Amino acid sequence: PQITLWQRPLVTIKIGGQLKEALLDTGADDTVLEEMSLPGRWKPKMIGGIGGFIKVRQYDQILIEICGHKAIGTVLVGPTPVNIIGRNLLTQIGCTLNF
Amino acid sequence: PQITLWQRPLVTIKIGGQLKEALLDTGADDTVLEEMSLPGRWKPKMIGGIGGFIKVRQYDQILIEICGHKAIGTVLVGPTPVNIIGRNLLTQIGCTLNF
Ligand SMILES: COC(=O)N[C@H](C(=O)N[C@H](Cc1ccc(-c2ccccn2)cc1)C[C@H](O)[C@H](Cc1ccccc1)NC(=O)[C@@H](n1ccn(Cc2cccc(C)n2)c1=O)C(C)(C)C)C(C)(C)C
Repeated sequence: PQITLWQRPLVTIKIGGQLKEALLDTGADDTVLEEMSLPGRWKPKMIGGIGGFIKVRQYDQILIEICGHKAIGTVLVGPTPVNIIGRNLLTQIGCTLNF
Repeated sequence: PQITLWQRPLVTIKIGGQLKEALLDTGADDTVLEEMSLPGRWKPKMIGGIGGFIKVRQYDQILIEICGHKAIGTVLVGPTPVNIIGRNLLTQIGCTLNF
Protein backbone atom coordinates (compact mmCIF):
# COMPACT_ATOMS: atom_id res chain seq x y z
CA PRO A 1 0.00 0.00 0.00
CA GLN A 2 0.81 3.74 -0.27
CA ILE A 3 0.48 5.63 2.99
CA THR A 4 0.26 9.44 3.14
CA LEU A 5 1.34 11.21 6.33
CA TRP A 6 -1.42 13.67 7.16
CA GLN A 7 -1.94 11.17 10.01
CA ARG A 8 0.55 9.13 12.10
CA PRO A 9 1.20 5.93 10.12
CA LEU A 10 -0.22 3.43 12.59
CA VAL A 11 -0.73 0.01 11.03
CA THR A 12 -1.96 -3.39 12.26
CA ILE A 13 0.78 -5.83 13.17
CA LYS A 14 0.42 -9.34 14.49
CA ILE A 15 2.82 -10.94 16.85
CA GLY A 16 2.58 -14.22 18.83
CA GLY A 17 -0.94 -14.56 17.47
CA GLN A 18 -1.91 -11.07 18.67
CA LEU A 19 -3.08 -7.81 17.04
CA LYS A 20 -1.58 -4.47 18.03
CA GLU A 21 -1.14 -0.99 16.52
CA ALA A 22 2.38 0.04 15.60
CA LEU A 23 4.16 3.10 14.13
CA LEU A 24 6.22 2.82 10.94
CA ASP A 25 9.14 4.98 11.96
CA THR A 26 11.84 5.66 9.38
CA GLY A 27 13.55 7.76 12.03
CA ALA A 28 14.24 4.64 14.06
CA ASP A 29 17.13 2.07 13.65
CA ASP A 30 15.49 -0.70 15.66
CA THR A 31 11.96 -1.86 16.52
CA VAL A 32 10.54 -1.37 19.98
CA LEU A 33 7.36 -2.74 21.41
CA GLU A 34 5.53 -1.79 24.61
CA GLU A 35 6.24 -4.19 27.52
CA MET A 36 4.96 -7.65 26.59
CA SER A 37 5.74 -11.37 26.84
CA LEU A 38 8.16 -13.08 24.39
CA PRO A 39 9.95 -16.47 24.07
CA GLY A 40 13.71 -16.96 23.64
CA ARG A 41 16.44 -15.51 25.80
CA TRP A 42 17.01 -11.70 25.77
CA LYS A 43 19.83 -9.28 26.47
CA PRO A 44 19.50 -5.90 28.19
CA LYS A 45 20.28 -2.99 25.87
CA MET A 46 20.02 0.79 26.31
CA ILE A 47 18.32 3.06 23.76
CA GLY A 48 17.87 6.77 23.68
CA GLY A 49 16.65 9.35 21.27
CA ILE A 50 15.06 12.61 22.15
CA GLY A 51 14.74 13.00 25.92
CA GLY A 52 17.00 10.34 27.38
CA PHE A 53 17.54 6.60 27.54
CA ILE A 54 15.44 3.62 28.61
CA LYS A 55 16.46 0.07 29.49
CA VAL A 56 14.93 -2.38 26.95
CA ARG A 57 15.15 -6.17 26.51
CA GLN A 58 16.47 -7.43 23.25
CA TYR A 59 15.05 -10.51 21.49
CA ASP A 60 16.53 -11.91 18.28
CA GLN A 61 14.82 -13.53 15.32
CA ILE A 62 11.27 -12.61 16.29
CA LEU A 63 8.62 -12.92 13.60
CA ILE A 64 6.13 -10.07 13.16
CA GLU A 65 3.47 -9.72 10.57
CA ILE A 66 3.27 -6.04 9.49
CA CYS A 67 0.20 -5.20 7.43
CA GLY A 68 0.20 -8.84 6.41
CA HIS A 69 3.86 -9.07 5.34
CA LYS A 70 6.14 -11.51 7.25
CA ALA A 71 9.39 -10.19 8.69
CA ILE A 72 11.82 -11.82 11.11
CA GLY A 73 14.37 -9.69 12.98
CA THR A 74 15.36 -8.27 16.32
CA VAL A 75 12.69 -6.53 18.37
CA LEU A 76 13.33 -4.40 21.45
CA VAL A 77 10.84 -4.50 24.33
CA GLY A 78 10.44 -1.85 27.00
CA PRO A 79 8.45 1.18 28.26
CA THR A 80 7.81 2.99 25.00
CA PRO A 81 4.66 5.04 24.65
CA VAL A 82 4.08 3.45 21.23
CA ASN A 83 5.01 0.25 19.40
CA ILE A 84 7.71 1.31 16.98
CA ILE A 85 8.57 -0.48 13.73
CA GLY A 86 12.08 0.62 12.87
CA ARG A 87 14.24 0.27 9.78
CA ASN A 88 15.59 -3.15 10.77
CA LEU A 89 12.11 -4.56 9.93
CA LEU A 90 11.07 -1.90 7.42
CA THR A 91 13.79 -3.16 5.08
CA GLN A 92 12.37 -6.72 5.35
CA ILE A 93 9.09 -5.75 3.75
CA GLY A 94 10.71 -3.52 1.13
CA CYS A 95 9.27 -0.26 2.43
CA THR A 96 10.56 2.97 0.93
CA LEU A 97 10.15 6.78 1.10
CA ASN A 98 8.65 8.07 -2.13
CA PHE A 99 8.20 11.46 -3.62
CA PRO B 1 13.06 9.53 -5.55
CA GLN B 2 12.49 6.05 -4.07
CA ILE B 3 14.57 5.82 -0.93
CA THR B 4 15.27 2.46 0.63
CA LEU B 5 16.00 2.23 4.35
CA TRP B 6 19.10 0.07 4.56
CA GLN B 7 20.59 3.30 5.85
CA ARG B 8 18.96 6.13 7.73
CA PRO B 9 17.31 8.49 5.31
CA LEU B 10 19.62 11.49 5.80
CA VAL B 11 19.07 14.11 3.14
CA THR B 12 20.09 17.65 2.47
CA ILE B 13 17.80 20.48 3.35
CA LYS B 14 18.08 24.22 2.69
CA ILE B 15 16.87 26.79 5.19
CA GLY B 16 17.39 30.57 5.21
CA GLY B 17 19.77 29.88 2.33
CA GLN B 18 21.77 27.48 4.47
CA LEU B 19 22.41 23.75 3.87
CA LYS B 20 22.08 21.16 6.60
CA GLU B 21 21.45 17.51 7.17
CA ALA B 22 18.11 16.14 8.33
CA LEU B 23 16.62 12.79 8.90
CA LEU B 24 13.31 12.15 7.11
CA ASP B 25 11.34 10.86 10.10
CA THR B 26 7.89 9.28 9.56
CA GLY B 27 7.84 8.63 13.32
CA ALA B 28 7.95 12.34 14.07
CA ASP B 29 4.80 14.54 14.40
CA ASP B 30 6.97 17.63 14.36
CA THR B 31 10.03 19.01 12.56
CA VAL B 32 12.75 19.75 15.11
CA LEU B 33 15.97 21.53 14.44
CA GLU B 34 19.34 21.87 16.09
CA GLU B 35 19.82 25.13 17.92
CA MET B 36 19.85 27.93 15.29
CA SER B 37 18.38 31.45 14.75
CA LEU B 38 15.23 32.06 12.93
CA PRO B 39 13.35 35.26 12.42
CA GLY B 40 10.24 36.15 14.38
CA ARG B 41 8.70 35.34 17.70
CA TRP B 42 8.63 31.79 19.14
CA LYS B 43 6.23 30.18 21.63
CA PRO B 44 7.68 27.70 24.20
CA LYS B 45 6.73 24.07 23.66
CA MET B 46 7.04 20.49 25.04
CA ILE B 47 7.75 17.49 22.90
CA GLY B 48 8.02 13.90 24.17
CA GLY B 49 10.44 11.39 22.65
CA ILE B 50 11.62 7.92 23.61
CA GLY B 51 13.73 8.89 26.64
CA GLY B 52 11.38 11.55 27.99
CA PHE B 53 10.54 15.15 27.26
CA ILE B 54 12.34 18.19 26.00
CA LYS B 55 11.34 21.85 25.78
CA VAL B 56 11.73 23.60 22.39
CA ARG B 57 11.04 26.97 20.71
CA GLN B 58 8.23 27.05 18.13
CA TYR B 59 8.59 29.16 14.95
CA ASP B 60 5.72 29.46 12.55
CA GLN B 61 5.50 29.68 8.78
CA ILE B 62 9.04 28.56 8.00
CA LEU B 63 10.21 27.96 4.46
CA ILE B 64 12.40 24.89 4.05
CA GLU B 65 13.61 23.17 0.95
CA ILE B 66 13.79 19.39 1.31
CA CYS B 67 15.61 17.66 -1.47
CA GLY B 68 14.64 20.25 -3.99
CA HIS B 69 11.02 20.35 -2.80
CA LYS B 70 9.75 23.49 -1.13
CA ALA B 71 7.58 23.14 2.01
CA ILE B 72 6.43 25.77 4.49
CA GLY B 73 5.38 25.26 8.15
CA THR B 74 6.05 24.95 11.87
CA VAL B 75 9.58 24.19 12.92
CA LEU B 76 10.72 23.61 16.45
CA VAL B 77 14.24 24.56 17.56
CA GLY B 78 15.64 22.73 20.59
CA PRO B 79 18.45 20.62 21.97
CA THR B 80 18.00 17.82 19.44
CA PRO B 81 21.01 15.65 18.52
CA VAL B 82 20.00 15.70 14.85
CA ASN B 83 17.74 17.77 12.60
CA ILE B 84 14.43 16.03 12.24
CA ILE B 85 11.98 16.45 9.38
CA GLY B 86 8.48 15.58 10.70
CA ARG B 87 5.17 14.64 9.07
CA ASN B 88 4.05 18.28 8.95
CA LEU B 89 6.65 18.91 6.31
CA LEU B 90 6.80 15.48 4.69
CA THR B 91 3.23 15.71 3.61
CA GLN B 92 4.16 18.93 1.91
CA ILE B 93 6.72 17.39 -0.45
CA GLY B 94 4.27 14.65 -1.22
CA CYS B 95 6.24 12.10 0.70
CA THR B 96 4.67 8.68 1.31
CA LEU B 97 5.41 5.27 2.73
CA ASN B 98 5.20 2.46 0.19
CA PHE B 99 5.61 -1.27 0.51
C1 LIG C 1 4.38 12.35 19.21
O1 LIG C 1 5.74 12.23 19.67
C2 LIG C 1 6.65 12.31 18.66
O2 LIG C 1 6.33 12.40 17.47
N1 LIG C 1 7.93 12.27 19.14
C3 LIG C 1 9.01 12.23 18.15
C4 LIG C 1 9.76 10.95 18.38
O3 LIG C 1 10.58 10.83 19.28
N2 LIG C 1 9.38 10.00 17.45
C5 LIG C 1 9.72 8.59 17.47
C6 LIG C 1 9.31 7.91 18.74
C7 LIG C 1 7.94 8.27 19.16
C8 LIG C 1 6.90 8.48 18.29
C9 LIG C 1 5.65 8.81 18.79
C10 LIG C 1 5.40 8.96 20.14
C11 LIG C 1 4.10 9.28 20.74
C12 LIG C 1 4.02 10.01 21.91
C13 LIG C 1 2.81 10.24 22.52
C14 LIG C 1 1.68 9.71 21.97
C15 LIG C 1 1.84 9.02 20.79
N3 LIG C 1 3.00 8.79 20.15
C16 LIG C 1 6.46 8.73 21.00
C17 LIG C 1 7.71 8.40 20.52
C18 LIG C 1 11.19 8.28 17.28
C19 LIG C 1 12.00 9.22 16.40
O4 LIG C 1 12.07 8.70 15.08
C20 LIG C 1 13.44 9.26 16.86
C21 LIG C 1 14.22 10.22 15.97
C22 LIG C 1 15.66 10.39 16.38
C23 LIG C 1 16.66 9.90 15.58
C24 LIG C 1 17.97 10.04 15.93
C25 LIG C 1 18.32 10.67 17.10
C26 LIG C 1 17.33 11.18 17.90
C27 LIG C 1 16.00 11.04 17.55
N4 LIG C 1 14.00 7.92 16.84
C28 LIG C 1 14.66 7.47 17.96
O5 LIG C 1 14.72 8.14 18.98
C29 LIG C 1 15.31 6.12 17.76
N5 LIG C 1 16.72 6.37 17.57
C30 LIG C 1 17.56 7.18 18.32
C31 LIG C 1 18.78 7.15 17.76
N6 LIG C 1 18.70 6.33 16.66
C32 LIG C 1 19.79 6.03 15.79
C33 LIG C 1 20.73 7.16 15.45
C34 LIG C 1 21.98 7.17 16.05
C35 LIG C 1 22.90 8.16 15.78
C36 LIG C 1 22.52 9.13 14.88
C37 LIG C 1 21.26 9.05 14.32
C38 LIG C 1 20.87 10.09 13.35
N7 LIG C 1 20.36 8.09 14.56
C39 LIG C 1 17.41 5.82 16.52
O6 LIG C 1 16.94 5.07 15.69
C40 LIG C 1 14.98 5.20 18.93
C41 LIG C 1 16.20 5.03 19.82
C42 LIG C 1 13.86 5.84 19.69
C43 LIG C 1 14.48 3.86 18.46
C44 LIG C 1 9.94 13.41 18.36
C45 LIG C 1 11.13 13.31 17.45
C46 LIG C 1 9.21 14.66 17.97
C47 LIG C 1 10.36 13.51 19.81
